[PDB]
Parts: sequence; structure tokens; C-alpha cells
Amino acid sequence: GIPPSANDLLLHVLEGVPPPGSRRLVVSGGDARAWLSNEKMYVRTNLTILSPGWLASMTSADGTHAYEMQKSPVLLVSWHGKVMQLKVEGL
Amino acid sequence: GIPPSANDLLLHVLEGVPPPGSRRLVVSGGDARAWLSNEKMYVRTNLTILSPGWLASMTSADGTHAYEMQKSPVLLVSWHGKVMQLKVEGL
Amino acid sequence: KLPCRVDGACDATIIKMMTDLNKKGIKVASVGQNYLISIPASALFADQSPRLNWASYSLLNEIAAFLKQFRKIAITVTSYSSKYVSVKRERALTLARSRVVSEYLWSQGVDSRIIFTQGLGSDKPITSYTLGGDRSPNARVEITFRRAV
Amino acid sequence: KLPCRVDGACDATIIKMMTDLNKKGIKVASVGQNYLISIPASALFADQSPRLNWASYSLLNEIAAFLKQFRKIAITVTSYSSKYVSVKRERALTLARSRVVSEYLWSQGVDSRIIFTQGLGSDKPITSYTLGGDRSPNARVEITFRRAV
Amino acid sequence: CFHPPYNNFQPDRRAVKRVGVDTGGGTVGLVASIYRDSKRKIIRDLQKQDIQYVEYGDTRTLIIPTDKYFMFSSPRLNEICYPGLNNVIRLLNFYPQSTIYVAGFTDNVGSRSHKRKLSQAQAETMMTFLWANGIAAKRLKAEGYGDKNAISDNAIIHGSAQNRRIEIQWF
Amino acid sequence: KFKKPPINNPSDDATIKLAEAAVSVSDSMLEMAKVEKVITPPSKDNTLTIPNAYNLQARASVDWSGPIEELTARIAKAAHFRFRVLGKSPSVPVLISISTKDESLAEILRDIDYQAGKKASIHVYPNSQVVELRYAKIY
Amino acid sequence: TGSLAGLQKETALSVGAQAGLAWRAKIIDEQLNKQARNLDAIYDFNSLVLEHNILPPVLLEGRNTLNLADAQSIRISDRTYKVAKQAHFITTPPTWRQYLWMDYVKPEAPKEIWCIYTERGWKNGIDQANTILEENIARIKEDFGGMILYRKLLAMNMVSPPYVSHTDLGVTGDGSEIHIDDRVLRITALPELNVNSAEWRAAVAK
Amino acid sequence: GCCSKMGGINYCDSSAGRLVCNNGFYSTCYCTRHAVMDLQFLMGCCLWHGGVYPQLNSSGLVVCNDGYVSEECSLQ
Amino acid sequence: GCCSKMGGINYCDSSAGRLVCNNGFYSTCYCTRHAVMDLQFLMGCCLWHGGVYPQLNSSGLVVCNDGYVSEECSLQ
Repeated sequence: GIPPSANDLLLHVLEGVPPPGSRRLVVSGGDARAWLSNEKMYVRTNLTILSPGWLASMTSADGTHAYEMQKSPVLLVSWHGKVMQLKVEGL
Repeated sequence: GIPPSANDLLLHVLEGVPPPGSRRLVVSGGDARAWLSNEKMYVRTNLTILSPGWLASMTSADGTHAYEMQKSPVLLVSWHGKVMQLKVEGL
Repeated sequence: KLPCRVDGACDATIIKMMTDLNKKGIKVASVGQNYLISIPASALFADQSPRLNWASYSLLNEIAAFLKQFRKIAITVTSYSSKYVSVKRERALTLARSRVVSEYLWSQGVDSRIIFTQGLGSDKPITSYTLGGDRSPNARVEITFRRAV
Repeated sequence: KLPCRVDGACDATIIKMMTDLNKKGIKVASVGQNYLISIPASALFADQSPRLNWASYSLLNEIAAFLKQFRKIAITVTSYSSKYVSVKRERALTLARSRVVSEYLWSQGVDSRIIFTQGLGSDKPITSYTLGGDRSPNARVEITFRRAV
Repeated sequence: CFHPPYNNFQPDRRAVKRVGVDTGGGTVGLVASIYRDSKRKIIRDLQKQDIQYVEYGDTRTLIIPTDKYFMFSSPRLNEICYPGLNNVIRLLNFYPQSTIYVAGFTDNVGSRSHKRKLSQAQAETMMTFLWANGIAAKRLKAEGYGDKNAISDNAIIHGSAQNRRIEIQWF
Repeated sequence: KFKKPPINNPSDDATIKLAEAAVSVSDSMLEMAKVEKVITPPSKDNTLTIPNAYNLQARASVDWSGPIEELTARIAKAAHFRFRVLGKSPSVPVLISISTKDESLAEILRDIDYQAGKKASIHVYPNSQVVELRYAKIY
Repeated sequence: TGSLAGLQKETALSVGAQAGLAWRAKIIDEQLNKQARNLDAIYDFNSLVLEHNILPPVLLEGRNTLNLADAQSIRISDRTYKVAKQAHFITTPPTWRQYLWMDYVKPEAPKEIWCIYTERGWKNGIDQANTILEENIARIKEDFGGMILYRKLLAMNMVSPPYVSHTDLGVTGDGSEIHIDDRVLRITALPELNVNSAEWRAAVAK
Repeated sequence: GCCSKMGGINYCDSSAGRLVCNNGFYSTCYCTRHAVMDLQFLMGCCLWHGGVYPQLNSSGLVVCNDGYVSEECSLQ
Repeated sequence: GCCSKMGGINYCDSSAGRLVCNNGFYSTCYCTRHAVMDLQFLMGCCLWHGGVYPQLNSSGLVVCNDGYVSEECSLQ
């Protein structure tokens, strides 16, 4: 069987609109937004995610990244060649 | 029938990872580690076990030995031509 | 529980070291978000040799303590000298001087990602009065960067 | 319930006995983990004969009490002498001296596995001044070992 | 006075400053000078820094740690530890006729060619520093061994730390 | 007084265990590198693809732990060369890790090109003053 | 008890161990954060990934194996090789923080013989934290060594590489949603050991 | 005092997450949570897993969302 | 006093299980349990068997794990 193409919620995540029925999460330490809908995290950012591993990904025209991944209270990012961490609350 | 070749837990014992579901034992008097999984001790050391007798044995590339044997509160080892004893607690 | 500022930095401390360096004689300039530090070569090196004096390490420590106050990605260190014998010798001299200065700056704890070193010799003078040697105002070392966010 | 140190050994005792042996004149040297004890032959044997004096057993007891403070596997005992008659007589004398010294040391309670004995004659001198007999500094016995763990 | 970077490779006039400052006694300053210029005071000062001195027969040996007297994993000389190097020069000034051997030693971490090259580079750097202070080039020879003949155990931390060294022997 | 030369700062058992693991990792890598060099002898060097020129001899100390394009663009901008990109960038980013001290920009570009591997390549044209990064024809 | 002439509290350990474990975990976390770049240089998982972003499998090696199954019969082997984990697609490389980082939560939930048992529990918690860190180091060392041994046996021609098939479609979709260039990548054969010893190729290093 | 030895705080620029002083200099203080901080030390257990699974336990064991058991948060 | 007549204790080398003094000399004291000790006398009964079998007896008999009966720990 052919695998599924993508998840179409990532277009709304790229545009910045939260998916319906989801709840907000608090992100500290950097410029990113996160939502939780079906025990999965949807992240809109422009940094590079290194450690935790994501399931699906899309990119916009101006360089914005949208990720679908599993829930985790920490993220590892690369900012400008420097590795740092982002804190996720509300899980 | 053909006898079994080995036990595959001794590769993890050689690497140093304890077998799953086991419990730790305290070893005093020398450089050795022990675990208890199925009423059998698994011992990781680089000494030579002399008295109690073992059931299975493996050896790594750098000279580390892995033993499978029955439980016993005392081990007799040879260090550099000298015979001494190791104490096993937590049985 | 979150931090309230960048660690080990204060605006009053930044103003204090800027005023102290400008009163000492090292030129500190800021236009927009670009920062420039201009140092005469006589306060750091010997007479047209790439050998640091022992007393200039205090000035280098002060410059490093000023440089730890900001957040940055790239530093540029450029060396300029005067005409002594030929062009090859002065480019080699300026490259060696920039290498030594950037080596001590990287040995100290500046939190930058890239430090670029170049020596331009005597190609770009800032003063038409070229009578001195290392005492001339157009023999210098320049440290330029941009403050990030 | 477990022991806290190796039995019968103390660092203050080790320092005191090294200092006492160095003040008496027996050379004790330590580089890294290797230990060397150098004894002149005049303090142990008679005039170019493999017969111990009766008073040297106290010095041998002190050397054994020093040797019991460490943990070790192998000890090397080497003998060196001067030029008297012939090289065969030199080698036989040095081998007999090393055999007697190591026999008394093994009779005493040193906890070592192997003790090696050799006598090299007069092949390797340590001093170019070779005018004496057994009073020469290059007529000696050497005890070398390595501390284990 | 004294210039901290090697005093411009000049013989230091150490005694005249002390006997000039201890006058406002000349005999007291001379006694202090002849005490502090002695060989045993130099040996005890070198024992106050981390440099070992071994005398056995007519052969003398200095042991110098690269971990404190060199930069990390480089043949560059650590300039902060200059009193030890000056005391090595002061001790070696007492024997103007002997020949000098300098040998470099490292630990067991790395490749064989890397260990040999690092030991050879550190030996050449130490030999050049000895040559630049007045010792003639025909009295010096440098050699860098790897982990060939160590003095401690390389399977333990402190024993492996004691193996990285520079050996200076003379007659 | 009896003393031995190396007397350093006190150590931690966590660092001791990490060093004990790292020595075995290091000599395992040494053995496999020796075996791989024995099996496959290389024949070509990237000096032909990336040659040196004037104003590529300015030096740099770099500690970078991110993607390749920004670092290569900064190196080209410091070297006063134009920057060109060929091919589609992959969805999984090509990550590099550089930690050097005081070496030339040609050696920096050669190290980046070697660590890129089968995903990207670096070419330098000095007559037109162009640094070009090309992506592999994969996916 | 001895000679014939000779014949003729627990809560302190529990409150000490919980403090000592957290304190030792915090110090271990600081020591790990001090050496962050050297750990990244040592455990370089990114430089071992294969062509199509596939993590290499983990292989385990044993030498000089003996088994006494029962009386009258034994089985011996010279060498053994085992596949512990299998290759799969990844999006991100692993890091040492998923292996070595220890968990720290600050506990704010709290005399003749109290102090000695409190300090005994204080030693016990530190010993427990050291044991946990040792097990984590052993786990990450086993994983990295297996990924090294896979490349060694691939150089010595004892494993097969994984094989990847890609299918390219054009412009797919209906009138309400389109995809311009679609590619489906699927690995069809996993790495495996081969028992044909005639095709093994040796290595002699000068 | 954020803008000390300056003219005082002008406003919080939320595009960069920084305060602006009454001169043209950016301040070192943060004024939003979405500012670039060099965070290297974070607390809590079941980190680098899914987090703490919210069941209430009769024993003192703490289980993460991926089936792992946190021995540091687990009570002896 | 472990490093007596020396400069005092520097640190515990756990690779050898020994203390290091403030000079370059190894100490004679142990600081880990995984240190080489010449243990020759060990206490407890059912030694050189499988150990004491943990059943509770109406009598004072002590039985080892291999079926042997230890007469020394057995009550008369």
C-alpha cells in the first residue's frame, strides 16, 4: 500500500492558525509556538530541531518550519550555529 | 540432539549492560560486577574464577570475561598469581 | 525561575568600560548595531615586530572583558601598518600581528562563533600624515563586530 | 567490616624509613612507580668474599621491614663488583652475593611472587673513579621493583 | 630589573639589586646573596615548582611535566611558568663541560605516529630553548619516544598522568 | 622532602568513567580506520576541485554546530567571493560540526566538503571568484 | 560470646539517601554540561548515518565461547556474531543527552545517633547515583561500538548493505488538492549476516 | 535597574524581546518569554522521554510516557 | 590520618580504588569497595554451597541451597 502523503493540519500550523479542538502550550527560551491536539505536538518555528525527532514536516516560502511530533517537555535547537534548549509547559 | 550453543545474555554482560528484569548484587574485594536474573549469577570481570565452577563462558577482544553460573556468596579468584576471595552480597 | 537578563552583563558596566577605554586612548565607536575598537600598534607590539609586550596583556584582558558583555556571531580583526622595506614583509607582519591578537582573544572566553583574521599591510590609511613609524596614527589593529539581537 | 587499608603499612612509616635509610647512606630512589634501593658492598660483605658479616643482618632486617610496606609481583636483585683477577671470578662473586642476599630476603617475609637474581660483574660502572676495591662506589647491590596498584 | 618574558635572553644581575636594596647591611646582603645563589637553594626552589631532580653516580637527571610546562597538545611553551625554566637554566649553568640529552615522552592515548611526532616536537622545542640561552649546539641532542618505556601504569589515571614528561640528562 | 612532578587539580569519578569509555571508543575507531584504509586505498584529492588563491589565505577560528549553507555563505563573504547554490535542498537538513583554530579558508572549505560526504559538494572557481555549493541528485 | 571467661534510627537512612541522590545527580549534570563539546566530538552519531538517512544496525561480538549443557557433552565455538538492533529510517541523529543526562528534582519534603545514620544514607545515595551513571555509560558505549562494528564487518564483507527502492510519481491529486512531485522511498532488504565464508575478504595492514 | 547610567526604559520591543533605553541602545534585560536565552540546565524528571505519565501510584515508582522508569524520581 | 607526614588527601582515584596524597605518592588507604584486598577469612555459614535457603524452620536446622545441612549454624 502507498503510505500517506502528509497531514494537512501543517498548512494551518504554517499559517499560524491553531488546529480546531487543540489546546495551547507555553514555550519559553525562544521564538516558537506549540499546540497539542491528539496527543501530538504541532510546532511552528524558524529554528532547527536537533534531538527529539519529528514525524512530519513542512516549510513555507519565507523559511518558516512546521513540525508534527510526539509530546516532550524539552526541545533541542540550533540558533545560529549554537545549540540550546527550549522549555515546553502545559503538557 | 545437538546441545545449545550459548546464552545470548553474555554479549550484553560483556558489553556491561545488565540483562532486563534482573537485580544488582554487591561485590567487594575486587573489580567485578554481578547480576541475578533467573536464580543464576552473571559476573563481569577480568580475573580468573577458580573454585565454584561456571556453566557458560565468553571472552571479549580486550580480555574481559563473562560467566554464567549458579548463585554463591563467595568467589575464589587469582589476581596476578595470588589466590584471594571476593564477597557477594544481596542474594 | 526564568533568567531576567543575559548573564554577566550590565548596561552601566558597558557604559563604564566604554568611557574608561575612550579616556585611556583606545577608540570605541558604535553606529547602529555595529561596534568598532581601534587600537594603536605601539600600545600592543614592539617596533615593527610581531612580539607582544608583557604589559599589554592587561589591556587585552580589559578588551576581552568588554567583549564578553555582548552576544555575537562573528568578529573581524584587521591589521594595518606602515611602509618599511617592501609590501610582502608588511603584509606578513600584519597577518602575524592579527594572528597573535586573535589567538589571545580566542584563548580568553569570548562567546563568538567565528573570528576572522586579516592583515592589509599599508593599503588603507586614515591619515595623510605619514611621517612616523609605529607611532603613526594609521598603524593600528581594528576589531569589528555586530551586536546580535 | 571491610578493611580500610593494606595491613601493616603506613605512609608516615614509609616516609620515616626512607629518610632513615637516606641518612644512614643506603640510597632509596623513586621515579614514577619504580623503586630502587642501592647498597654498597662494604656495608654487607667482607673483602671481596661472598660471606656476610654478622652485623649486616640488622640492615637486612631494616630493608625487609621497608619492603613489607608495599604490594608487588617481582623483585630484581643485581650485583656489581670491581676488577680483581678475572671476569669469571667477578661474575661468580656477584652471583654468589646476589644469591645470599636474596636467600635472606626470601627467608624474611616479603610478599612477592618472583625474585630474580643476577650478577653482572664490572660491566656497567656508575662512576669513572675506579681506584678503590670494595670501597669504590661502583661496587654495589641493587634491589629494583615496581609498586603494583 | 627583570623582564618576565625570559629577560631578553640576558644574564640576570640578581645579586646587585638585593645588595643595593639591603643598605638603607652590605655583609647581610652578601650573606643572603651567597645563600640564594647556592646549588641547594636552586634545587629546593625547583622542588617547590613541579620539577624533579635525581642524582645517582655522576649522572644527573631533571624531570619536567609537559602538562604544566607546555600548552595543551601543542609544542608551544607555557610562558606563565617561566621561573621554573629560569631555574633550569640557572642549575644547568653550573656544568659548562657536560653533554645534554633531552627526551620527550607521552601517554598511550592516540596513534603511534602522532605520539612520536608530539614527543619529537616537544623535545626540539626544549632543546631550542636550551640552545638560545648560551649552550652550544654541539652539546645538545634531542629525541622523542612514544609510550615505549613508561615509568607508571597506563591503565590508571594518575599513573598515566605521570608518564607525559621531558627528561634532561647530563654527566 | 620527597615529591613527584604531576600534581594537578582534584578529579571527579564521573570524568574518570567518561575518559575510560572514550579511550576504548578512540582505539576502536583507530582499528576500524586502519582496516578501512587497508581495504580501500583512496586515489583522488579535493585540491583539484577546491584550489587556493589570493585572499583565501585570511584565517579563521570557527566553532559551528548547524547547517552548511549559512557557514559556507559567511566564509565566502569573508573571502569576498560570490556564493552560488545548485540543486534542491533536502527536507532532512545536512548538519555539520566544525571546531578548529587558526587555519586558512581553503582548509575550512576542504574540511566542510569532506564532512558533507555524499550529500553535498563544494567547488571554487578563482577566475570568476565563485564558491558554489551543490546538492546530490538523490531522493 | 567469645571466651569462657567472657561468658562468666531507620528513618535517618531514608531521609539521607533521597538528599544524597539528588545532590550527586545535580553535580553529575554540571560535570556533564562542562564537557559538552568533547562529548559531541566523541559520540558523533551524525557521521555514521548511511546514504538515505538510515541508522546503521548494532552488532555484538563474542570470542572463545564454551557451554557445559549437562554432563557428558559440551559445545564450544570460536567466534559468534549477533544482530541486536535493525536498521530503520530516521529524521534526526541521536545525541548523548538521551543516554547520559540524569534527572534532578529538588526535594523540599523533609540527635545522639541521628547524624551517623544520616551520613551513612548520604553515602548510600551517592553510591546509587554513581551506579546509575555507570549503567548509562555502558549503554551508550554498547550502542556506539555496535555501530562501529557494523562498518568494520561491511569493510570486511560479512554483512550486506540495506537496499532502497524509490518510486517517482508525477502530478497527483484531484481538483481540490494537488501534489507537484511525489516520491515514495521504501527499503526492501535489510542488512543481514551471510554464511558463505568463501566470499569473505581479509585485511593485512603493513 | 535595567537601563542604569542611561535615560531609563523607553519600551519593550517584542519583535526582539528586549527593552529599549531612552538612548538608542538596546538593553540587556528580557521583557518577553519568547527571547533568545542560552538555556542549558532544565529541571524535572522523565526528561528526554515523553514526560511523567499522570497516573497515581500506590508505590513510589515514576513511569515515563515511553514505558521507562525514572529511578531518580522513584522512591526507595 | 591516611596521608600522614605528607600534604594531605588530594582525591580518590576510582580506577585503582586508592587515595592520592598532595605529593605524587599513592596512599595505602582504600576509598572504593572495588579495590584489590587480600581477603582470606570470610564469615557466614553455608559457605562453598549455594548459601542459606531462606525457609523458616520449626526446628533449629539450617539447610543450604544444594540440600546440604550445616551443622555449625544448626541449633542443638
